[PDB]
Amino acid sequence: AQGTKFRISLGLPVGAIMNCADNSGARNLYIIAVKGSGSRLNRLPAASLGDMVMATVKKGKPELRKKVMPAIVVRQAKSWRRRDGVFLYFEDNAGVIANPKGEMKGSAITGPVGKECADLWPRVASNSGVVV
Amino acid sequence: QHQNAATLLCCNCGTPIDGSTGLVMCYDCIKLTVDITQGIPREANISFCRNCERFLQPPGQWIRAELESRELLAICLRRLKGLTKVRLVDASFIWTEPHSRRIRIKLTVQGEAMTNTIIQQTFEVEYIVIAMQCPDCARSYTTNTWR
Amino acid sequence: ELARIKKYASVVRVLVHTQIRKTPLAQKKAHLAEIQLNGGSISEKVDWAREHFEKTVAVDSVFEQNEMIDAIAVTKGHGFEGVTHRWGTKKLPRKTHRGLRKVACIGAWHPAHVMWSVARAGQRGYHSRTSINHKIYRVGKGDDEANGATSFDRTKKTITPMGGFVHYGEIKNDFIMVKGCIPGNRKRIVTLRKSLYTNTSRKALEEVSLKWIDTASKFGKGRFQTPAEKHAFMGTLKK
Amino acid sequence: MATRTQFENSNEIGVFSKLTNTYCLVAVGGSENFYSAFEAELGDAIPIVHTTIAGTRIIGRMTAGNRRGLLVPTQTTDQELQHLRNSLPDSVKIQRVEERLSALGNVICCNDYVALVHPDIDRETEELISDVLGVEVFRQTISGNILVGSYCSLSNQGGLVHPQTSVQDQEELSSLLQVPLVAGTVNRGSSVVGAGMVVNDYLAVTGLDTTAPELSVIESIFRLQDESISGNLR
Amino acid sequence: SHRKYEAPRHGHLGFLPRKRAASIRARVKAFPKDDRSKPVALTSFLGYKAGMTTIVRDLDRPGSKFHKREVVEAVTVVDTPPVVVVGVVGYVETPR
Amino acid sequence: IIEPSLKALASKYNCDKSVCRKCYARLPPRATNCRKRKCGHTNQLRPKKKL
Amino acid sequence: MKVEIDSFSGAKIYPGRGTLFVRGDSKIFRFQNSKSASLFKQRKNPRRIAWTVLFRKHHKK
Amino acid sequence: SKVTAVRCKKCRTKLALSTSFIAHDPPSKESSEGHFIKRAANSHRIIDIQESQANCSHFFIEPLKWMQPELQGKQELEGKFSCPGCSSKVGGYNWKGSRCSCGKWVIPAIHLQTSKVDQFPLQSTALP
Repeated sequence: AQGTKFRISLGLPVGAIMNCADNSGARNLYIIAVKGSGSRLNRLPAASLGDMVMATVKKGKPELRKKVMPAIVVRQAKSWRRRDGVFLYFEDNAGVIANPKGEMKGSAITGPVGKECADLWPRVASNSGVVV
Repeated sequence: QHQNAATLLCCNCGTPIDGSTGLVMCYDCIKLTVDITQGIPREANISFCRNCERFLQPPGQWIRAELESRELLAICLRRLKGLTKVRLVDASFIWTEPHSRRIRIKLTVQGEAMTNTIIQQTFEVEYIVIAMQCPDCARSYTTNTWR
Repeated sequence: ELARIKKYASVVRVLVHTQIRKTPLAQKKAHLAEIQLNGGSISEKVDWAREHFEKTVAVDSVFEQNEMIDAIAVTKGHGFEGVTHRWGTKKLPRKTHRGLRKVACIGAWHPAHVMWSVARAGQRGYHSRTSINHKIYRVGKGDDEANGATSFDRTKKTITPMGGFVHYGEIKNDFIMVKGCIPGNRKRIVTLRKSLYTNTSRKALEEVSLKWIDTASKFGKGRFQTPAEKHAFMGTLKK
Repeated sequence: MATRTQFENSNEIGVFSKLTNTYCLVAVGGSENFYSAFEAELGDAIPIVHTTIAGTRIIGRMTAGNRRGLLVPTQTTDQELQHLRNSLPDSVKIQRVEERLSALGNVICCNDYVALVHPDIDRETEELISDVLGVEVFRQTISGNILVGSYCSLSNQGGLVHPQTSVQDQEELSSLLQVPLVAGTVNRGSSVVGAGMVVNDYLAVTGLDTTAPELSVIESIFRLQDESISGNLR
Repeated sequence: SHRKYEAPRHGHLGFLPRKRAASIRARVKAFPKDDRSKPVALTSFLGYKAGMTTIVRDLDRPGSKFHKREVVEAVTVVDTPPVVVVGVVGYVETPR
Repeated sequence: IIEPSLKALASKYNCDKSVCRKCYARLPPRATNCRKRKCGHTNQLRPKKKL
Repeated sequence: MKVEIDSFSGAKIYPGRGTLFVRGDSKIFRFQNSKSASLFKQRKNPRRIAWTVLFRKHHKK
Repeated sequence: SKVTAVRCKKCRTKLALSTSFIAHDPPSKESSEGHFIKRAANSHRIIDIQESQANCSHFFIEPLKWMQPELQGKQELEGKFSCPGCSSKVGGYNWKGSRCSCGKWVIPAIHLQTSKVDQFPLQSTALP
């Protein structure tokens, strides 16, 4: 379900509590796995900017909690290399929640969204106010 | 000031429905489309003994076989469905064959899909039944029977 | 003796050597090597080498731009290194008595010999490696002040950075500029070989034209490209 | 009139294209099946430009423009900027805009006459939009959303808006925009109605998964609909 | 007992032994295949590696996402003085 | 569209065969034993299933 | 090829050099090296650091 | 009612009007025609029983004016045709059968699948 993305550095292992970017009621998301990750003995699977992860709500509305639902990383604090040359990194991690088809439940996203996340997912680029 | 009875036509029905937060698409134009099962597997395994003829509950137990009203109870805990969205609706089994090692069960779920849509669907699961030993009743072949 | 080679002698190599005096190394000793010819009709190969005794061979005649070549040299050495950084094996936990940067089980009981396949500490580095498929970007001549220039840059500079390359010096000769790393460290004698097979796929046939060459100082955190424009930024100084 | 197509396998077209009355923009990474949908039905009346904005393929969300002008964000390189000066005619004017809210498609909802922008936009931009596009600029939000680009498709005839929208807010918008407004869905029930489709007077292209009653609502408010080749020869 | 968790091997077995090379000049094991219809030229060359520097070029690769885009990339500069020939040597073929 | 004179030309190579019960090979329809060695040249043949 | 200026002090940034920083209110900060990138995190004021171009523009050097 | 038109999706062409439509509306519901039967090779052996669908997913119309070159040029016993501007599999012609998805039978007829074509009213707009 995921299109082609150039490799960027892995900055969110399993267990990372990242912020929640949209206004769907949640406050933070707890990454438990990454769609399309690999397999190695004692290696933790990790997420990057633009990956689809499975994530649970630890704080927010009581309707959303205690169930697993997929989500999309939109910001990242670990620096990655763009092909034009500059190394960039945001201030904090963030994630919006979505269905497994990729459509977003949220209405609008606060703060900026990474550019390589906007090209990879169409519905994220609709809700995005600021793209980098 | 023009055409402002605007609508919410349901998808692929034509019927105008509530323009607020509600369901989506006619409640029957959604009833054929959504799949509330989506995670329940189509296959599981049951172990039993060929010398005891007694079914195994997965932790350690050995609840016996009546194939009615007590064997149906142990067989839905193994169903891997979760208590998430069924809570139950109705369950029955199919006759197919005595000596073929497959038991077919069919069940209805009565789950929830949207914010306010309760919906019931049904499907059938086929359990391959694997034969092994009762350690309590493989002990009798060792002459250390009494203890 | 050459008529002995014309009659017999299926293949013909040619003994060449580098010119070390045109190079900022402190070594005065030349390096000698064999190179096989791949012309035709080996009575003609030896007539080529007959005419080129004590004659120079340039670089641009052999290699051309946008060509896939190989790189053959001796790896950087590191001396006697341990089993973790030599093979990439796992470190033991913290609680281990007498060492944690090791390999725990050398092997089973049987066979009662240490197998040849297990990881063990020894020499790391200074090996011979052949790396393939490195693409030539630029074949620059020596007698030109525009080695660093580009059609999109249009500034007169050589590819020697401000203050020279670290540990090497001044490139005031012919050079080859090839993509990505080469096995072997700086100052090392490096052989460049043509590709053994004709490559096609998409990446060999691509032609490149540069935008810009980086000539800032490699000796650390350099921020100016040429010293002609360092003086225009900072202006008049005391000295 | 009411065509449907899709980019690579995505139904939504308004992310990937920008259609006005005088020009058209498309992303470069397309098949021949997507470009033939525009070129056959537009012909050579308006120029169709394969382009990218800020190194991306989301040019329907990064740009905003109409008959007279086109606005590009800050991260658009001057190679992509000098390219658009040549392919588009001399009547359009292109000007780069310094923003914090970079995505100009989600921010600006505009047509030939009346523009709606994001409510958090500054005074320096609003003086520039009325200069380049030549449009009076009104700061207004669809009932529950601050992004007016993805949730309101606008044209010279009418406009399709967000489906979960109260009636008295549509009536205040319709007095302001001076066009009749219908709430509805597109693409088998996607609430994003600005990015699901593109629209001008002669053409309105939507996704392939748009059902049959949804296509009737779109063509009716925009009034693009209006035959001797059919007949019986038995 | 078996291994209880499968995991791929550490290291590569076709690069043994890791011993020091015989000399700082590594030998060319195999030269490319001759084609006798073509004229006479050399097949390898000698040089001295100097350092690395950064480059920028316009990538031309259709069907990619960075098409006609500037990419920074790492290159090496090998100092390559002109090489002078001093002798020739001919090889006959044996069964050995 | 298939022109059933050409279908009877095609069914001789694909349909009109036989199948060994033990080794599942594809055998000619008038054959008596399997030509393979792994099944021991058995005589348990069946007609290949028609459509 | 564009040469961007340092956000902190004054320096020219050739392509493939230094880092970039997007603050949470969507403002882009460029840095030539880790010197001015680490002094930015200390909340130091570049109008009072002596080696910056922003200082020497102020006190008329 | 009013007159309607069946316009092609992605071709935007009126393929068929009203004054057409051999609609055949009721199925049979009995066990020989209302059900889909899959036989075997020998001795009328029935291996599968399928229930018919709800609504008839074809359109059974007259051979029309634009269908004339495809039906004269290389006339055959079975095949298909297209929109006149997109060359997609729109609907096939069959001189055999192909009942409806829902089932009756028809005639040698011109079936037109209700997927990738839709039905518009040729009269004025709905005006909700």
